[PDB]
Amino acid sequence: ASMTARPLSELVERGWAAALEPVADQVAHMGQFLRAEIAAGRRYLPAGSNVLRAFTFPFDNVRVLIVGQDPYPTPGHAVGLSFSVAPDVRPWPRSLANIFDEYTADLGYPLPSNGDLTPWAQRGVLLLNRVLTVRPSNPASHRGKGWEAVTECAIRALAARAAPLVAILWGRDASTLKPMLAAGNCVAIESPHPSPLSASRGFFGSRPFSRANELLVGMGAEPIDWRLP
Ligand SMILES: O=c1[nH]cc(F)c(=O)[nH]1
Ligand SMILES: [Cl-]
Repeated sequence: ASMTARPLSELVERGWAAALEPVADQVAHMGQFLRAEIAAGRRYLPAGSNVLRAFTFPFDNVRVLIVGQDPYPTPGHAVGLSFSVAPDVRPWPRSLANIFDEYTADLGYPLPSNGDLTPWAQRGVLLLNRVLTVRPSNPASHRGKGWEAVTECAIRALAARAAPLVAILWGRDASTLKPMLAAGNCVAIESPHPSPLSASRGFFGSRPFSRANELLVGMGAEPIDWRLP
């Protein structure tokens, strides 16, 4: 359960545990960081058992990578899959409402029934953030505290697989992963982040879902079924 106390082989899916071996010590250090935050009287999100949740879906099955900045800052929202919320959450966070507006515009599907993105994760979409924890109410508060090396390692490992990869990089912090995607089996879509602060700079109209599927087909891979219930 605890990333200070237990190894990657217990915390994440088998392929991910091997993929993340270069950062095994760093993940334990992040567990120590979180312990120190609590000792100091600061909290973090998502819940400890969810921090590495994106790495519990199989590494070998990832076809598309979505990367945001850091988890939702409001207690009760972040679940360890970027942008997702529990199926009983309403209203939707503003960034997610914006994502879903673009989803309907791009794909023509009706608005989803809820904000649970687990179907995407179950269909080969990795829902990552550049940084995997945040202090409540304080976006970007864990920037530069050691998660970047972990998520860098994850992207490098995905990019090294003998497989096509499409990355969707939402926002500035996600965009720092672009250099690691240089190899010919990988292609990146970059746009402004879907938060209200930046969505009108190019997130709306970006059509990332249909573009990712055109890219997958062009590499000989199966497209994602993006349809949410
Ligand atoms: O960049 C992000 N913003 C909001 C989120 F919930 C998330 O996971 N990532
Ligand atoms: Cl706090």
